[PDB]
Amino acid sequence: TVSLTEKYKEFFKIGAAVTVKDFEGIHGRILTKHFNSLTPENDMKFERIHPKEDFYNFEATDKIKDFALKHNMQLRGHTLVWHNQTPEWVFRDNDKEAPKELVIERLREHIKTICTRYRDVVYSWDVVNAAVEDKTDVLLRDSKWRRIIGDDYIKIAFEIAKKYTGNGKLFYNDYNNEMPYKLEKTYKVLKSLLEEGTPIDGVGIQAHWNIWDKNLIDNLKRAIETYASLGLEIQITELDISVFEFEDRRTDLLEPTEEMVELQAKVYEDVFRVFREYRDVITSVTLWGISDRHTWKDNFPVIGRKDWPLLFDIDGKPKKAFFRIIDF
Ligand SMILES: O[C@@H]1[C@@H](O)[C@H](O[C@@H]2CO[C@@H](O[C@@H]3CO[C@@H](O)[C@H](O)[C@H]3O)[C@H](O)[C@H]2O)OC[C@H]1O
Repeated sequence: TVSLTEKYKEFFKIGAAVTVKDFEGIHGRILTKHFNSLTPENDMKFERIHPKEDFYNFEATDKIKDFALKHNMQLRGHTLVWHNQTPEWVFRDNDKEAPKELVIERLREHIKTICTRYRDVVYSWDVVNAAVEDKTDVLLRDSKWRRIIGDDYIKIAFEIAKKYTGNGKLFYNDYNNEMPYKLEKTYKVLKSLLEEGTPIDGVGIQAHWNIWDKNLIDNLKRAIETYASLGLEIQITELDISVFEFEDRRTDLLEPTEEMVELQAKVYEDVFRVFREYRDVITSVTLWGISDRHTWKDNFPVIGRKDWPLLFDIDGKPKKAFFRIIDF
């Protein structure tokens, strides 16, 4: 039995990425059993919730909020400002590109609207997502947000959100931010935000991981400690552990191999022991899905294959990895 949220009740919240259909059937039972935190996988993203300037779509996010309230769960607000899944209208002023202040004013109104509607159920917001340049050694990714608003756009987004979020915690969220090159760069960016009076409460470590990273444990321990030194909360926001190396695009596997299944268990053990070790600084751990039945990893980075990245298998049964992380 041993629901995960209960077992971890004194350590951190235990979360899952969700859509409306996940409240039904076997997924719905896993959630209410094991999880006390929910993140809308897509429905709170700008393109989905606010597809045209004069049109918001609240149906899905309202349903997610309601389900959470009815089951004593809370939400992570994902995400306000991101270079992906953001509609082009935001950056257009008719036939011209939109200037800095117009984009800021649209952002103001978007954040006001979304944060006002969900502030009562959201405990943490991903205010800015994946703003740190992941490839080159320039600090900031060069998105339309970053280009048009300018160098201060992260502070600007955080100051706006702080108006409407109450006691919700404000997070900067990103991937690969446990890796040495990106850790150093992210640390720099966050340290400077804080010295500028940015109301940032913590860092999201997305944790889109895989079984073959022999550097992960050392990388994770470092990162957690490095971010903690800035006085930031830590949340593991989108945990999954792929059986493939990122650039292994093989499409042949119908199932995980024995070495893969067992290596995954060890890595889940290793990461969750690290999560448990840093219980004082980690406030939430969310997995990017419930079971291997629905995972974005089936279409990223390769359209139309299968991955087995989560704690519950395609049938909905707890994997040996599950029982490892609850043996404590
Ligand atoms: O065709 C579109 C799909 O590609 C899209 O898939 C979603 C893409 O976002 C995924 O979540 C992100 C993973 O990366 C992190 O850095 C971000 O923080 C996450 O938001 C999500 O899991 C996929 O479903 O869905 C919409 C389609 O139109």
